[PDB]
Amino acid sequence: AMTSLEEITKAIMADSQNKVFTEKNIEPLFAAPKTARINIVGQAPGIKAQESRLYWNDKSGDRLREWMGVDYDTFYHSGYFAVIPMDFYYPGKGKSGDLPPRKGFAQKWHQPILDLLPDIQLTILIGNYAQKYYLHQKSSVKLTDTVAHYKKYLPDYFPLVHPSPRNQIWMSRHPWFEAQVVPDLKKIIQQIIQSS
Repeated sequence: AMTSLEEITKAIMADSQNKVFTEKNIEPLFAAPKTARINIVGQAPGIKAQESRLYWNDKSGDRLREWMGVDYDTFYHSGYFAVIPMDFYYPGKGKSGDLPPRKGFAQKWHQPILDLLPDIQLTILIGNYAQKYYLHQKSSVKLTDTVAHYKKYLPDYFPLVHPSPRNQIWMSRHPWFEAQVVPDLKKIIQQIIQSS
């Protein structure tokens, strides 16, 4: 049934939810190498990732790799990273940036994909949509609170804020993120990459 990545991809494409995308030759975008040990869950691709078929290949991603303590080559080519965001399609242009990931999309497709990733040791939850879903939180739970007590969700999950330029002021107001949280992220990732 839903037991290979190709079968899952075909099912996503066939879902009437995605008919506009399928009729424009836009496939769902997700990175699920069977060797993956770390799953990064963010929001959704923008138009540029929709075209490149790569996540994080931008300044935001450069900052995230710096946080994680991995270089560009290791991130894209080690085979240890999965990227399975809350929507696999670009949701469209809103007033400030992209519109949000579509409600109900992860509920459909994430688990069958994760069932084909047996080596995942850590799932990194970037931003509100990813955290509220995987941590089963009401929308009124505060992002800053979740990240400040990140150890609550370990070993399975590590919540982060987005490595966006707009968050630079947030980081200045919360130096404990760069001082304590990010160093522990690096430590945990190194143990996982060196593991087995």
